[PDB]
Amino acid sequence: GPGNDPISQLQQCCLTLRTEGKEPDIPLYKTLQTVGPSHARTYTVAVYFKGERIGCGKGPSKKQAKMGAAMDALEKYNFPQM
Repeated sequence: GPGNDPISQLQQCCLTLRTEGKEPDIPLYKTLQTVGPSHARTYTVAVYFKGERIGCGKGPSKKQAKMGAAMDALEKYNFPQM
């Protein structure tokens, strides 16, 4: 349906967040923990930025999980400001 176009691609730039006057940082997305070992194995990942969660998702695979995590950040909007 949506095709092979994970939002992680766009969010990738956000992770670095290149901004003048902003302190340097290097965030990395990696499986946090697995659950449901009894039956189907699931992977849980959470992206952290500036010491705060920016996106988080879950799925039967990292590729699927990461996609959801990136999308979550997108929905929550990066660097929220009214």
